[PDB]
Amino acid sequence: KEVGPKRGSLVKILRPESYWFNQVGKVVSVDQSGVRYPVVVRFENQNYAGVTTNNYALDEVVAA
Amino acid sequence: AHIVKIYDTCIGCTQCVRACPLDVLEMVPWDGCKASQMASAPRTEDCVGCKRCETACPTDFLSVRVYLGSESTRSMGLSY
Amino acid sequence: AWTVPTLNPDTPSPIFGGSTGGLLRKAQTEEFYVITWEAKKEQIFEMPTGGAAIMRQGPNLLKFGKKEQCLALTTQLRNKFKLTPCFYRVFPDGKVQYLHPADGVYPEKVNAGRVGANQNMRRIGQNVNPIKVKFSGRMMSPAE
Amino acid sequence: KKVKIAVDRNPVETSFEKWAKPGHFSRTLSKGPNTTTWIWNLHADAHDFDSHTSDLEEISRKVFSAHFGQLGIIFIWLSGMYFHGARFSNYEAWLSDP
Amino acid sequence: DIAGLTPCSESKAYAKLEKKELKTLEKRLKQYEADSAPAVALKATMERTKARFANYAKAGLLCGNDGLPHLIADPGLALKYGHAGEVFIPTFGFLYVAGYIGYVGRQYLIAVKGEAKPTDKEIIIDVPLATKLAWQGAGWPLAAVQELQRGTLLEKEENITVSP
Amino acid sequence: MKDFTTYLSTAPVIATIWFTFTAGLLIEINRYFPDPLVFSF
Ligand code: CLA
Ligand code: CLA
Ligand SMILES: CC1=C(/C=C/C(C)=C/C=C/C(C)=C\C=C\C=C(C)\C=C\C=C(C)\C=C\C2=C(C)CCCC2(C)C)C(C)(C)CCC1
Ligand code: SF4
Ligand code: SF4
Repeated sequence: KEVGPKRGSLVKILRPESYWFNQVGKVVSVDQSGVRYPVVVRFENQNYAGVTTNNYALDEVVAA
Repeated sequence: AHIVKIYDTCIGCTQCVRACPLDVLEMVPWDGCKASQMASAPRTEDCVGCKRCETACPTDFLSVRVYLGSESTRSMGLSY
Repeated sequence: AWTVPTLNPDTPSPIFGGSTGGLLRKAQTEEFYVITWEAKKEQIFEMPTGGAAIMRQGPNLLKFGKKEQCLALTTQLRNKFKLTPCFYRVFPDGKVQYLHPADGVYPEKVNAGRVGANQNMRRIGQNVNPIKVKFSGRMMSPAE
Repeated sequence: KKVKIAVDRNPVETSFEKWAKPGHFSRTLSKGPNTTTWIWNLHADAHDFDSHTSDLEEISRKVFSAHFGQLGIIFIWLSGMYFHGARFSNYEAWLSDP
Repeated sequence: DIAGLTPCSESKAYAKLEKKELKTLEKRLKQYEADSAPAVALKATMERTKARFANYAKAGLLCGNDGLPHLIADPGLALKYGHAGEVFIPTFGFLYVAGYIGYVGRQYLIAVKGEAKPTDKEIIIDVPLATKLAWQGAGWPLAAVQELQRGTLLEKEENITVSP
Repeated sequence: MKDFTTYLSTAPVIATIWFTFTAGLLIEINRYFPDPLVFSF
């Protein structure tokens, strides 16, 4: 089926080395292929490089 | 000889290769991304470690990564 | 089709009256790196060792003492002027080594046949702790 | 006459609309803050007129009217010292016994 | 006389230093006519000075070996001996105003996050909103301790960490 | 002049109005209350 959350849901990042750990953002798209890190999340909190988006895996990512 | 090791969080946007002022980095096929490419460092003998690669990686907690090792006459950037 | 071009030193230099920022005694002992390109028209580029040299039509041969001094020359020869250079590495025993388009294609674009060295099939946040890599002969990063 | 007066009539509308949007001079600043480095880069890049635009005419008009701003502040500064020389001083008494 | 001290109305180096200052003002006063504003100013300085010594002795401030008003910052030695106005009254007169500025600035930040882009309204302060929270925050300890009882003051472990 | 009142509502302009408010309030109090070292009645 369509793995990952829906197209524009809110989400919580659980990657402990990411800059947005324990922090809430919006999924923008989930790539439906054998990519290791499909889930693309956009934030309002920009990082130290000014990059507001990142790819995450299916398991580092929890709803609400 | 500096230690440059990159990781699977690469997305293959090849901004590290274009930013490398010493041709340390090049782009190898790899299926774990949409752009079908992942970097590689076959020329870490020539690296100075100026870290222009990881100023340019977009991914959070940078995919390319430079470890400052033991410095030869090419790593210290010497014309002499 | 492409493989490993050689060099003749017969090819003319750019017209440059010489700077004090050029080679040093390292060129006579360790190594010095020569750079070639094919210019369409006569125009004026900047030397990475300070100043300005004019390129002439056909091949152009120039020599430096660092690798960044050659690649910071091709960076303004490829982006500004859309030329295709390549620089080599000359040792004082006459040996020469081909460096920058090392498989023909420039390293920003995939060649599909170059080998992926120095990679980790794991995430940077999944390194081991330094207590595990302690007493590894020499001092050693946990990313190995 | 190669040496001649040459101006342009009304290049910029006199309007407070751009005072509402700080960082309007630069592309990198006009999208608002997300970081306290925005408000330091606002004051750092403020008079870097060569970095706002590429047009040398637009740079030149900016440094020509900014010089009236520096001269206009010097004329306030001089007029302060004559005023503080007038109403709060002893210049009347100083001339008799200097 | 609490900790080797003495009342400033009772010590003499205090009164000696008062007479030291008024001596310096009067020998400065002597250079001017009695109508002149450089002498009107100095006699107004003295009447601010002499009332200042009268008011410090009125409050029962403690002098010591140097004849200066020493403060007692301990309740139980200020409540017992009548000196809560030195420290113990302004330690709550401050902490009313301090947490007031904290609470108004808190409520302005909480009530700006539910917007389009809240970073714009930290440059451009919503003055009809900010003054509205400024006036109505005057009972902030009455509002904070009610927020303290819920669990809405402290955000939970949604907070950001590195490697616990 | 709505855009002009946005400028009056920026961060440094409200800072330089409110600091003239708060200093100017404490200046007038320290005029009409000369030298308050201790809280009297
Ligand atoms: C943190 C250190 C510290 C501390 C504790 C003090 C403490 C004090 N200083 Mg000092 N000072 C300091 C640092 C400090 N200072 C520094 C760093 C400097 C150098 C800049 C000075 C320079 C200085 C000078 C030059 C003087 C003092 C004075 C004073 C006294 C304050 C008198 C006063 O203004 O009462 C203020 C009284 C109030 C009642 C203020 C309360 C505010 C309002 C009224 C309450 C709100 C009411 C209402 C609800 C609001 C209305 C708004 C409306 C919209 C509703 C007090 C002992 C003065 C003094 O007398 O010395 C002893 C004095 O002359 N200080
Ligand atoms: C004719 C005088 C003049 C003029 C027109 C300029 C013009 C310029 N300079 Mg320049 N400069 C000057 C003299 C001048 N400079 C002098 C005398 C020095 C040596 C000190 C420099 C050193 C200098 C450097 C190092 C740089 C510039 C830069 C710039 C550009 C942008 C400046 C800007 O936006 O800052 C806006 C204004 C400020 C941020 C204010 C700075 C705050 C100052 C440092 C605090 C001091 C104020 C006061 C003296 C202290 C008391 C205040 C009180 C409240 C405590 C602009 C082209 C910059 C540039 O081109 O970037 C690429 C840059 O990096 N200049
Ligand atoms: C009596 C006195 C004293 C003593 C004191 C003491 C001893 C104290 C203790 C204290 C303590 C032991 C404390 C603790 C604390 C804790 C905590 C934890 C806190 C917290 C706080 C908070 C949390 C707040 C918050 C807020 C709000 C809510 C409002 C405002 C703003 C803000 C946000 C900040 C002395 C002599 C010195 C002086 C005088 C007075
Ligand atoms: S790191 Fe950033 S730049 Fe280097 S390859 Fe991976 S993605 Fe492209
Ligand atoms: S380390 Fe310095 S040289 Fe080696 S790649 Fe990164 S940037 Fe280029």
